[PDB]
Amino acid sequence: LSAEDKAAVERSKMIDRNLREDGEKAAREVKLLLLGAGESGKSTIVKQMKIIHEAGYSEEECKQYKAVVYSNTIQSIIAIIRAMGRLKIDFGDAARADDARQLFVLAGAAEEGFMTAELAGVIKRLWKDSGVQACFNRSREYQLNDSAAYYLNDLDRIAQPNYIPTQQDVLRTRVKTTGIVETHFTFKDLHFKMFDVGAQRSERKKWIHCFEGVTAIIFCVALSDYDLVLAEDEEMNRMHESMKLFDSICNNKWFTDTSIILFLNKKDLFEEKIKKSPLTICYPEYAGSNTYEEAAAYIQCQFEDLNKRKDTKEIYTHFTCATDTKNVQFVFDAVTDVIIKNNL
Amino acid sequence: SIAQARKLVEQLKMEANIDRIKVSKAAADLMAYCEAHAKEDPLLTPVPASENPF
Amino acid sequence: SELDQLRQEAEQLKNQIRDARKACADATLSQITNNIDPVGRIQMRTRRTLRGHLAKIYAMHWGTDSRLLVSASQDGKLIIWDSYTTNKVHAIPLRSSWVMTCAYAPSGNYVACGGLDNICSIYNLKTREGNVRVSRELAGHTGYLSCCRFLDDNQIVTSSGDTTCALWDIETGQQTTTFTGHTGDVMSLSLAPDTRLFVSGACDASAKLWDVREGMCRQTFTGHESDINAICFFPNGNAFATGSDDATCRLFDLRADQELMTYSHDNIICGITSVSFSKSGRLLLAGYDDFNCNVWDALKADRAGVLAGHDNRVSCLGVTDDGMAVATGSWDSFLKIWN
Ligand SMILES: Nc1nc2c(ncn2[C@@H]2O[C@H](COP(=O)(O)OP(=O)(O)O)[C@@H](O)[C@H]2O)c(=O)[nH]1
Repeated sequence: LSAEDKAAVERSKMIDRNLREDGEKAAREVKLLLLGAGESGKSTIVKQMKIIHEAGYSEEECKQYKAVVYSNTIQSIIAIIRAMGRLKIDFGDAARADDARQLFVLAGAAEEGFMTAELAGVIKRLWKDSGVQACFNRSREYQLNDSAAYYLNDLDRIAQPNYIPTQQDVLRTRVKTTGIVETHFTFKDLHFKMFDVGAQRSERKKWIHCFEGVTAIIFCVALSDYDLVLAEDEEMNRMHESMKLFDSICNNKWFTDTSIILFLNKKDLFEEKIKKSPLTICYPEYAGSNTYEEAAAYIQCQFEDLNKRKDTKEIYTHFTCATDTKNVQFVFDAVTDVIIKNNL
Repeated sequence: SIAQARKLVEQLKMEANIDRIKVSKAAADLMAYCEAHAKEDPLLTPVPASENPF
Repeated sequence: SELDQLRQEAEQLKNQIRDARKACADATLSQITNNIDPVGRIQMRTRRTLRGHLAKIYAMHWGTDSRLLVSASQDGKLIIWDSYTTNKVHAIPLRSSWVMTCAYAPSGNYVACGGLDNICSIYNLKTREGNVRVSRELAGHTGYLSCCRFLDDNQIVTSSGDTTCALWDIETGQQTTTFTGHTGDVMSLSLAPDTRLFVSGACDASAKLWDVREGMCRQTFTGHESDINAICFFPNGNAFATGSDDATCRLFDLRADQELMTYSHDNIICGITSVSFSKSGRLLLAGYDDFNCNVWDALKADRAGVLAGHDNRVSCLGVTDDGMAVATGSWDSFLKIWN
């Protein structure tokens, strides 16, 4: 009692010091939690924040996506090819059936992406084919990667021996992550914290409350999903699932004091798709003219309406194209202002 | 299928073929263990509040 | 056809298990205990309050010395405390603050934690060079780490939202064994007194006994109408308690392969987040969503009392090895030592 064990007392005090300083720094940082169905753009927005507000991607970090780019590329061509069977589509040139077989022979199991002089041509031959192209257009009738055409068209650049992924390539990569992803960034004076639980394949109900009191949630919606279904339930329209999810997160008791921000993402895909396909596949009671302006507005009004505390919380919708760094910059920079103003 | 079924079977066998006991025996033992250590439980037995631990 | 043999064989097996349990149901724990001197209602008071965390605390684990303890909060720190003096022996800066669990090793050399990162991080407290930095990161899980327990400095078991548990070799960082079976998030796990086997609670409302060395599930306990968030072994190792979202706690006997008792009370319909046994196994302490920790008579099934002193929910519980104290962590950021 009353002695030199007090050396622990001064150390404990040192720790409190560190905790306290570290703690002060934590009340003036902005925390954003990204949500929404898979393939909605969450991963992309996260990466954008690093290209815009932090180092962006370095030749090294970019070369580390070389494998994922090759995998997505191969995965895409295979998915389209397979899709021709289901939908019964012939090859424009019959000699492609060989390349199709060769594609699977070469493109072996998971190791990384291969990309060889031979696989490159096989793929280049297939993508280019009128039949493959015909099926690619009917990509609404099967699960297909968003960045398929992106990577396939640029196959000549990608398949090169001295290839290094561009940041765009990186932005377009679909690497499915299970561990929560976080990216910190300093911007407009304050510090930011963006979290993407991503594919945290666990019941949401168990970790959702972990984000109670986040400054704001950025809820991504893939507008291009209106004419898509669920390859498991069939009848379940993907746009509908996203809405149920939104309804769940918007009015969620844990987010009562959180700013909800919809990102009606993939507007660029939506714009071209709306020309071909009707919104009525998603919303059969839609009597509006099937144009971007009106249909994009109808969709925005459908999600914002899910809000039950319409009198208490404002839903700050924005139409994005997550792969466009400029668009994201501006939109985020507009999100940052509402946030600043709205709360802080 | 035949493989998964078999995988299941061998597990059900594992769960199935074991040395079960009746509840009265199992229960008695619990009362037993407890009553045996009831005094050694500081949360049951308010240890001489003077300066011990807290 | 051949699939029928298996199918038919599968069906009968479940029933023998069914009927086998049924057959042993010759009496109830309550019946045989109905004639015991009730615990009465014992009062506990906060002896120590540990402040230092900012965010919600999600877990805490007492050191085998019944004196030093670890607590994990989503403020990004694992603080190791001196329960007696309240001095902070440590504060470990976590590479990821989405921490759901922490585990103090039996030896006192290491400590662990993990969470939304799906990683179990092993921190060596004895880093002679000075302080602490991650020594090992156990990656394999594809869902959050819900609980982890070291068997000893050389091995640690982990439960996960990915529906599996796992045994790992710290020294090498390799996943030694994967305990598949649960069809829902495994939220909790408990090491049997000897570190021979362990039980795990999950969102499929079922517990499971696993042989660590065999990496196989021996038994499977059902009865809970909802997720199991906490699980704890009866001090003797022949029984365990489960805490569930369904507002109840349940004692299951291993040898009688079935539930023996249910601890619940009308006017308590919030979930339990943690369960711990008193050193003798008489009291069952369960941390509740309503900021309170309820103490039940493990034999009679009545509420022996209630520990109230937290402003947000009680997220983690812990009774010292020497049974001298109880620790209750909370979303309010404070920890309390009760006696
Ligand atoms: N064309 C286009 N591609 C996008 C857009 N947003 C994301 N992507 C791509 O669509 C796919 C899914 O995006 P991702 O960020 O993986 O979604 P997450 O599953 O929520 O993370 C990826 O190929 C993205 O690069 C968008 O607005 N337009």
